[PDB]
Amino acid sequence: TWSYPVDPYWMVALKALLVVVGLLTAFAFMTLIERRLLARFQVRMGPNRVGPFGLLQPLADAIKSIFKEDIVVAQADRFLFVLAPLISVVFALLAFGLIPFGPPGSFFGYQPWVINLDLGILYLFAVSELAVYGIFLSGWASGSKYSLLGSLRSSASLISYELGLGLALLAPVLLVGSLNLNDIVNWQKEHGWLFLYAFPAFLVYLIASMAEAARTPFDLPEAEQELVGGYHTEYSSIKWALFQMAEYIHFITASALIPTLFLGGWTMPVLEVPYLWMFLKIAFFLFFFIWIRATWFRLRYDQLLRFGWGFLFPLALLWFLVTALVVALDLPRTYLLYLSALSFLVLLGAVLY
Amino acid sequence: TLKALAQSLGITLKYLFSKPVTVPYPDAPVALKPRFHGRHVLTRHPNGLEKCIGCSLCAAACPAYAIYVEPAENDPENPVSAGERYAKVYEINMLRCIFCGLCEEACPTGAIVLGYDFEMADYEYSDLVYGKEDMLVDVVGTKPQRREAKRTGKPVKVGYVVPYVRPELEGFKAPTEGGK
Amino acid sequence: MVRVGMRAAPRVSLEALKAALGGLKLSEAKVYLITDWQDKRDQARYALLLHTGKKDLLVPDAFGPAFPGGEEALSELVGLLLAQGARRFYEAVVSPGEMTALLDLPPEELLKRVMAIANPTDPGIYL
Amino acid sequence: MRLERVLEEARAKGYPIEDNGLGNLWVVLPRERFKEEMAHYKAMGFNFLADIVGLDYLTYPDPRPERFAVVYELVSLPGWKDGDGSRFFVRVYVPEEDPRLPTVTDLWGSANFLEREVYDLFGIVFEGHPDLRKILTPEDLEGHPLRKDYPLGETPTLFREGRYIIPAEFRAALTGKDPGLTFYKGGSRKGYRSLW
Amino acid sequence: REGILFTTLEKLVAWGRSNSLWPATFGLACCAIEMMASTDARNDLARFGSEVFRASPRQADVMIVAGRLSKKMAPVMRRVWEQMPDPKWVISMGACASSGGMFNNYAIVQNVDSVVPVDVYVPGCPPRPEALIYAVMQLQKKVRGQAYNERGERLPPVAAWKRTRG
Amino acid sequence: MTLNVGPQHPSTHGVLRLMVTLSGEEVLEVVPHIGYLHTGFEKTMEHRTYLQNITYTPRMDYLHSFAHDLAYALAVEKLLGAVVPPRAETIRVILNELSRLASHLVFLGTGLLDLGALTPFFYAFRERETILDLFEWVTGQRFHHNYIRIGGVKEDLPEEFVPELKKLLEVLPHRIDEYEALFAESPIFYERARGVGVIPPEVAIDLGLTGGSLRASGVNYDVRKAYPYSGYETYTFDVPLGERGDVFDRMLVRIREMRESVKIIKQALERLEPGPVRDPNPQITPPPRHLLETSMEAVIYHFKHYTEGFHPPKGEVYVPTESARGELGYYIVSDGGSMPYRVKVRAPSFVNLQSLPYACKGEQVPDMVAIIASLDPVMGDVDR
Ligand code: SF4
Ligand code: SF4
Ligand code: SF4
Repeated sequence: TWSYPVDPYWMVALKALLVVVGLLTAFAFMTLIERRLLARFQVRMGPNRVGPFGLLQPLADAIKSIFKEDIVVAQADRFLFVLAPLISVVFALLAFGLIPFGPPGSFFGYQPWVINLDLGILYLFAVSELAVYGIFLSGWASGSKYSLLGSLRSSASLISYELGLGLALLAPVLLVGSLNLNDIVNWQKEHGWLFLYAFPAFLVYLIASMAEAARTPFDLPEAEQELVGGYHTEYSSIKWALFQMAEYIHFITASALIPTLFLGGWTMPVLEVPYLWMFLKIAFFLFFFIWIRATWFRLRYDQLLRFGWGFLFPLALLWFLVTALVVALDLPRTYLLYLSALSFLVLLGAVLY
Repeated sequence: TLKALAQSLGITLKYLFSKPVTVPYPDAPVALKPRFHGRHVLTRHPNGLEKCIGCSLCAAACPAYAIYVEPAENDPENPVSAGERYAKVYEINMLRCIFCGLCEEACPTGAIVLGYDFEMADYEYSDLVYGKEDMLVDVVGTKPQRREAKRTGKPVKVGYVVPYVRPELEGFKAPTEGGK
Repeated sequence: MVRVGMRAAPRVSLEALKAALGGLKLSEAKVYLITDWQDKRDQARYALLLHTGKKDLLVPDAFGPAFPGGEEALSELVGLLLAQGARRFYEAVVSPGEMTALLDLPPEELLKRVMAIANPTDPGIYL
Repeated sequence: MRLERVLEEARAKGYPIEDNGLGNLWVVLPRERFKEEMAHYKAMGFNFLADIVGLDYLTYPDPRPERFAVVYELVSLPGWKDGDGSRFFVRVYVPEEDPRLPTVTDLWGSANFLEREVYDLFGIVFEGHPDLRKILTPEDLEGHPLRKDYPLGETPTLFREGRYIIPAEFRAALTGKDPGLTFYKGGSRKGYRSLW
Repeated sequence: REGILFTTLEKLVAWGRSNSLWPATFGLACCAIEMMASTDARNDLARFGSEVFRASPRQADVMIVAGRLSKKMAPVMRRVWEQMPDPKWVISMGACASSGGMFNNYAIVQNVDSVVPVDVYVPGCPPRPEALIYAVMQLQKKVRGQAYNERGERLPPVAAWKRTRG
Repeated sequence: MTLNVGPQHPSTHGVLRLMVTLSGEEVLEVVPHIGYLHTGFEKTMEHRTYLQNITYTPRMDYLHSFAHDLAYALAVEKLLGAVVPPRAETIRVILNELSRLASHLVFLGTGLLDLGALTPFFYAFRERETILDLFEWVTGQRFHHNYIRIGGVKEDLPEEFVPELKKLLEVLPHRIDEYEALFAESPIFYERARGVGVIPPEVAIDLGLTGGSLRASGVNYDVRKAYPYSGYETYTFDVPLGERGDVFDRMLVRIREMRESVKIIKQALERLEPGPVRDPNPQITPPPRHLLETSMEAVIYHFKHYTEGFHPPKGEVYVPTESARGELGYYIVSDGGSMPYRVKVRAPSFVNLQSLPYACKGEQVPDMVAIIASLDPVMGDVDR
């Protein structure tokens, strides 16, 4: 935050409360849209009911959510049972204010973002780790080792790919040279759409987000049809609601971060509109991701570990070292564009054998 | 075969943009075939005489023995059947009934014939024993349907349409293919 | 197999069963509350056949709300059986005529038939 | 081809050979010779053991040697190494008071479950089995359901006002020993078969 | 607080619970296939609020007994009912479950209402998918306080609310 | 970890309990525990008329029922010598292959959904809906259809049945080819199923694994070919096979089986000529409904046939057929009475299940669900 002002503390609290309730409404209506999009995928049609567009069905769902006998299971830790959903939700909500939805002052006067920390990706990384914390802790506290093992699979996989996220994020820091998102977005304003330079690492970022329960390990697990998952299966009324809420906020957080980091965070070459382009790119990534949700199989967490550990992460660090040589020697900025275009042609031509 | 992931996505997309195939029950009437196995009906001759001579053959052909047929003796002045016998008490336990069609097959007077109504979900066991005056062709609807039409004031809307009624269902009034 | 209690005297049947049950632990016992007409419990009558595996106990048709003081007696009875540690409760639906003669069949046939026809039941319907 | 050799091997030792004109064959081995003979039967090339079907003949109209009778079904798959396709049954009578019979688990693993089932449904214990554990009936169920001395245990069907049905006294069907509602049964209702 | 104690709030939450019916199938027999068919692209119980399908019982309010209930399963299914959150409903699907059906024998429970409190009965064999929808709409209006029997009585919103579990 | 995979959970279709002896991520051994669906067809059939039992026969295997219908009908026919019209046999093979298509659709749908993607369940099942409507035309029922009879089929086909069949027969080849294009060129499914589910034919035979997963192990044994019963001898037939028994070869063999069933349906439809519908033997057929008001013997025979039934001779019989889960047959012991003395069922799903601890031996823990869905069990057949 070198060139950007600071809103008053009361204004920060106001924006925070607004972002949180907006994330609430957003995840409710995105549950609706995912239901209907999966429906359209499998030629059945969704709930033309309580809406018309269904937009009153989440109200009924929330009305069920409370009054649903929030139960404290025996053989469970009295404190962690209630505490773990709070952890998972608290450390899921935040890390979304940093995402710039417009140039400075475009919040009708004060600030598009909530906080614009000098070290942003590290804050994202830490609060992403604390989600896995909540996951495997709730798994333990449940007092059911069946669900515990699912919590352990979840934690292992999420942790491995969460490690890969660091090497994924290394590459653009060399070019932009700052750990604040606004400098990175402005660099994509000037030179243009960082993924053109770093498409491969972008990939290992994208797939990394698939491992964060988004989909296609899909042996996260959910309690269904496999070794039951952790962090649920013992919570009934509101805590289960908090688990699902935090998981979906994490999904949408990745769907929002992917364009912010590599592609064009709003900052368009054309029409330069603050919010609409970012929300539309969120919509694009969300639709492609639901396409993945519907259209692809599971991974069984063994091949998932193999693919993440042996393939994604060495590739990400190789690209990081390449970019580091190029940046420290600063020879062109063109070389990275050429190399990423060539690498994409490579990883593309090998498909249609 | 990395191409197969993209092919799978492509086919899910083609089918995404193809909207139609589904039927929105109860807003759209389900198309039922004429030979469908539904709620029993008792048919009457054109004279108006009942066809059931209370011969308890429909109950024997029941693999659950779910049909109770108490017979009785016709009154010549104002008869109910064509012969000398009728069905004083004719009950079917819908919770015992398995909907074969063997009772329609064994009826020699064509009295018992399966219909088309399937909307007979109700709340109480003792309310799922359908009676004679709950199955006569002259009746319009199922038990909860008629009860809701009375406690509601709105006539019964059946959740089905058929291309026609079979000849075996002479008298049974039903929505026919769009003639109405 | 012993027979205690008397027909259509709920309190007599219940007090006699109180006396005869004693300190018998029912952890592995089988409780058979025999009745007719599955649905209508407001007028129901009940016999009882308790099969410990080592010896059996028979109570004739004196329980259920069908008799004055019968509903509270069946509630007390099922509560007692649950207190003594029973988990397996059963209900057999017999024809009215079967209820009478089945207590007069030899013990082997009565017990075999009841065990073969019994349905698992939730004591909550009798409490 | 091997079935003809089975018949020729059995007939020499005095084994009855049962045949209906429908294409089904029985070779009844005594219990002594049962185990070794059927071991040889596997050795004769019987890959596949189809069934273990136990039968309780308590209410059968005609008398039989023993109450229980267990029938094994031996086959040789035509599509395997050298497949003939010869399939036939072996019946072995088991007394009411001697529900013993050696297992063919060691011979075929197929009888692992199958034999267990007959111990559940009949009182027949198969000696030498890895685990003879009740398969189908509940652990607390007392007796063996498919033997004729075990009730079917029906419940009355329910109606409006005291009208009830006890199906056993409602059946117009007859059994083999059931005399019927007239003084006698002859003709078609003593057994009926059309002459193609 | 049980969805009660205010004239507006109880109608509101009845609305919510009715359109928020979360069916938890306990697939037993050929009834269960006709329930799974009530999810395909001709007739989906995926509109009224029944899209999501949580296999866990800690998470669903409607329990649909779809099939014959054999005695060896009677306690297990039973415990799933005891291990459910309290605002829960139970539907008995089909003939074998509702009554003893044609299998009037030693093996099958002759009414599943023995082990679990049944809300609605739905005859048929199998009950047509549209009939199962009819029963879930029946249960919808039942939890709204909109359901009456043949004898004139109004049926309480939740069965399994009136029983001394033990 | 002696892990208790309970019944129905986690989402183990076909209510069944599993004791997975398990250390780590492998599978030491799965001990199956069944019986939660024991209803007693073999016992209840001893107290029901021969005609009444045709209402009990489809309910065991509720997915492929017409094979049970055929097996029971053929066994009783052979037992009392009925004469099947040719059109009855043609229609019987039509309905048999059609219900086989519907059974296979459900098997592959449940398998893909159980582990993998949820989408491909609907499309296949959608086609199943179409098929179901056909039965409603002729039987008035979705399944559990009572259409077969001792002589043949109950009554003749409506005019509107065949054109709908032709509609479905023309849309189906592209559809099955689409499922096969999605699956056979397995992008991720290959690294999931090609290795798993070992089926060495020696032990598969030692345990009696007959149900179509034996030919996935390279054993060419089909009851329709080895023991022609209902005129399958009169059809051009290709028998799919697998190289090494795994889940991939199993699923692909069953898809090719669906195409082979569609081809058999076309072949039978072409050779269809009008005629009678069942064996008129008055001891086996009730008199036609029109002369119930003209002839005394008709009234007596209609009454008697539908109350008492007929009494087949004293004897035992058995007939083999090939259902979607293997060799199927009824060992019927008749005592000369209206109701069979005993009906024993060779449940192909019963002997098919002895090979699970072997199949899922050493495999992964998540794959234990796929290896079970891939075995195609119908627990209505096992518990029985
Ligand atoms: S359709 Fe119903 S009443 Fe008629 S014979 Fe069948 S089960 Fe019995
Ligand atoms: S419905 Fe028909 S078969 Fe039944 S008693 Fe009446 S006349 Fe006889
Ligand atoms: S009622 Fe009919 S469809 Fe349902 S489980 Fe019983 S036999 Fe199957």
